[PDB]
Amino acid sequence: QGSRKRIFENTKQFIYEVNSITDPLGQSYKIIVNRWMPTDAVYFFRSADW
Amino acid sequence: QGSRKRIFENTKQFIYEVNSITDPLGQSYKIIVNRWMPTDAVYFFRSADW
Repeated sequence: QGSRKRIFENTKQFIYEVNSITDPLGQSYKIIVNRWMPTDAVYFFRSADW
Repeated sequence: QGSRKRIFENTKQFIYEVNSITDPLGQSYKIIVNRWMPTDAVYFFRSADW
């Protein structure tokens, strides 16, 4: 809970804390869950490369 | 106290921290207490579906 690398955020009208795991190298990874996933794997991507 | 998924917030003129339990799946649940409740149950809803 302390290793969070606070980088930035801008919503300006709600204190909405998003669940996002961090990386030691200085990366911010969002987390998404979908029932249509195969349940036997975990995927990473960029949301624009696909 | 660390599992809070900081998503967003916007009041812009007061640092008002709201009591809101979080969910591992990435959900934000507000908390409300009313004396007129039956005292023997706990309700969930969407505030628009009713």
